[PDB]
Parts: sequence; C-alpha cells; structure tokens
Amino acid sequence: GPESVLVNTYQWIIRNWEAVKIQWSQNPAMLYNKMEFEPFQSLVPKAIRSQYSGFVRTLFQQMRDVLGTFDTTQIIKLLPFAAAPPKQSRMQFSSLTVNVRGSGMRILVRGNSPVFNYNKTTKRLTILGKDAGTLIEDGVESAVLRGFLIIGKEDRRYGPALSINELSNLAKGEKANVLIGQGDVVLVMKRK
Amino acid sequence: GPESVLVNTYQWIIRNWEAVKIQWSQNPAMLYNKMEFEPFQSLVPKAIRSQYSGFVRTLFQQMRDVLGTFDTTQIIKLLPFAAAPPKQSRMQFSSLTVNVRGSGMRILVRGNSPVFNYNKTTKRLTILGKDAGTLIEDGVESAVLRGFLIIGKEDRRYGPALSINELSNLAKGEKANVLIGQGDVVLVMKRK
Repeated sequence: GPESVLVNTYQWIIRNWEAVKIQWSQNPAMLYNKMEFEPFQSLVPKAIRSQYSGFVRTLFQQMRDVLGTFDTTQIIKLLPFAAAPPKQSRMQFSSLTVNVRGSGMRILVRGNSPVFNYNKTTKRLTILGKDAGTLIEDGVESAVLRGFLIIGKEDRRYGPALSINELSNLAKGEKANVLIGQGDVVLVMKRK
Repeated sequence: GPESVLVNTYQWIIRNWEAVKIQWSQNPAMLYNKMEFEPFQSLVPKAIRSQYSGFVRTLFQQMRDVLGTFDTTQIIKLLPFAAAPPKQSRMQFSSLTVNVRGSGMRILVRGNSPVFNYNKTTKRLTILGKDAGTLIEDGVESAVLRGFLIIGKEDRRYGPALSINELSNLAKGEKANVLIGQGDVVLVMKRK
C-alpha cells in the first residue's frame, strides 16, 4: 500500500546510493526523471507536486553550488519530490505532503519527522517507524530555504525573528533571525 | 509598557468604534493614517510591517467588496496592522507578530488567540488576559486569505487539503480544501 511505497522508495535510494549520488552531481535531470520515482509521486497531491519539485530542484542546486554543504540525509529525503515536472514559485515550504495511512502526512524539510527519521546514533533511516537501511555518509544548511543559507545560531544583532514567509523583501546578503521550528531560531543569510 | 500599548490600542478602537466603523467604509486610507496607531506600529517588526499592512489593507477591501461578510471582530483585530505604508506580496500570513512581554507574540489572523480573544458569550474583547471592552456588532470569511474566500466546511470532492502556502497556482474560481489550523480543514475559493 501507500506506506509500503514510501518505505520502498527510500530503501531503493539507499540500496542504489552509490550510483544515485554520482548522478545527483553529474546529471541530476536524468536522475529526477527516473521511472522508479513514479509510485512516490502518486502519493504527492497533484495540485502541488510541480511546485514541490521546482522547490527541491532549486534547493539541490544551492547545495551543489555552496562548498562543503553536501548532506546525504537531506538529498535522500527530498529526492523523490524532484520527480515531477517542475514549476517555480516564491513560497517557502516547511514540510511536504505525502498521502499515506489514509491521510496527508507531512515530511519536514529540515531535520527529522515521524515520516522520515534518520538516526545519527545508529546511522539508519526509519520511515513511518520501519527500517529503510543504513546511510553511508560522504555548519551551513543550503537545502532548506530557497534563496537562503542557514548559517548558525540566533544573533540578536539582526533583530526580531521572522517566520519563513516573512523573508521575501530582505536584501541580497542580508542576515536575519528566523523561527525555523518550535523554539528553534536560526540565523539565515539571503544569498547574493 | 508594550502590553499596555496593545491593550490601549484595542480599547481606543472600541471606544471610538462608531466613528471608526464609518471611516473604515467611507475613507479607509484616512483611517489607516491616523496618528493613534503609531504606538502599536512600534511593536511590529520593522522588516515586515509594510507587508503586513499591504496584506491587511487587501483583506479589508475583500470584505468591502463581498456582500454580507462584514466582521466587526476581524476589522478591530487587524486594523492597527494597516497603519504602515503598504507593500504588496504574494504571501499568506496566518499570524502577525507584535513585540510584547519581551518576545514576539503572534496574533492569529483567523479567530482567537492568547493575544486577541473575543468572547462570543460575554461579547467582550480580552487582550493578553485583560479586558478591552464590549464589541457592538453591526458564513463566508473574506478577510483571512488574500485572493480567497473561505466558503464553508471541507468537501472531499475537491481533493487533498493544501496548506495556505500551497494555493498560488489554483485557478480563478477554483475550490480547494485548506488546512487553516490544527484539525480544521475548510473549503476555500480563489476569487475571480
């Protein structure tokens, strides 16, 4: 069923991570267009899956472009969302819907969630409470906000915290504090 | 202090509601530019108060334009946010920051919140747990989402629920289900 599709998709990415990782760097459009992502795509709401894809494809390019920010967990998490024909938008998505267990569950873009839980202690990925396998690894977070880097902890110098939908009029190169999740304020920078 | 400013601003709107209500309908730009809203504006983050204002001014015009949707509570709640020079944006704000009690507290755009609590049973407004006075009243919600009307309860006909940041590519006149708050899905329509 839908839960199996989600677990199986992440299991497949892990099993083939050697090849997938290279393709993500060298020919990502070919990777995104692989048939193996179609079952996952069936779980993503039709009204939004193209915008999710444009978002994730842009995040991935940020990661390619900003040295030292490669994050295996983040690539694996987001990769199936890149598989729709992309459309651009100005929105920041904090989570991404998948239809599973008879409801829309939401995968958090930053860090762990009940759907996608990578255990830094055991090194295994758990999807909806089930094992998906072991991740084989290769401060700035380049694949969370479109057009921004998360650069560290809160700095009071930069004023009141903004929500992720309050960033559109910041200047290129401007730093701001952002409420990125419950009780977690981070410093971001709008990319030049 | 800042808490007093918030309570006093809402008390003032209520005390002068007779005049304010007429001006809101007949000469809203004059109303928005009144000096009495400056102390409230000092509480709104400088980086976002113009965008909050463009949002609220647009919501108010929706209410003027859609017959039978006048909502005294909603006008009073949002009015001080209209007092900044407005700037337009495509964002949907679910809550609006005010700096009070040494933190950024958030006034929910739809319905009640700890900061702004209108009691439908007693008919009084409570701001940060203190009385602000009695509201004197004059299904569609026209002043919550920019470019949309909330039109009723969830209708499964219209598919998976979308978050408020997932609405930008809906067509004019299209209906969708929206997760407007925790465990509350509503049907919306994108205005023609």
